[PDB]
Amino acid sequence: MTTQAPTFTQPLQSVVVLEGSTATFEAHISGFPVPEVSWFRDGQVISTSTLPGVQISFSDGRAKLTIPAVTKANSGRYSLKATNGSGQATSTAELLVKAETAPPNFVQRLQSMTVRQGSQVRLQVRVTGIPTPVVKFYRDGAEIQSSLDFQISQEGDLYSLLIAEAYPEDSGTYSVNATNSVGRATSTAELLVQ
Repeated sequence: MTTQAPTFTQPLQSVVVLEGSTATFEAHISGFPVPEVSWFRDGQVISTSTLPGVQISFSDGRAKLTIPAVTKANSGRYSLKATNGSGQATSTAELLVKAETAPPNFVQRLQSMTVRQGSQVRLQVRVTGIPTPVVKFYRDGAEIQSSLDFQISQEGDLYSLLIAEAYPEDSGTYSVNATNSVGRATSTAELLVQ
């Protein structure tokens, strides 16, 4: 058939993607012989090293560039160049990444418990959210103060309140408050010591 310079039968479409979501640029390229295809970002070629995790493919005249977990550092101008003996074509689009947010959420909540005097007690919670939540523990509404008796500890999203030796004076309503720019969540439990 006829030799033909590269042409985009379907151009790249600019896209606004949510952080962490998958982003996909796709285009349909025609031409004969089949053109050589190459992707670029701000005037520089894209590859698995330039943009790790990037999946690039070109089959059945369909060129696709997929970024699994999109980051804010990926937005910008992306372009696709197609070339053969008859000429060269380029299609450029912009990637806009929208900041992701989630209110504080208790994956693991506080649980009420009744124990006998002198028992070692641990109250835990696991909290998630974006931005990272600020977590504080309360006993009957007053912020718990760290000591050998009451111990607040954190490891990632897991917060714990350890009462090494629980006595009747420690009974009460225990709660945890978690906040971030998009919301506030609270968890409450009853601790009873005989």
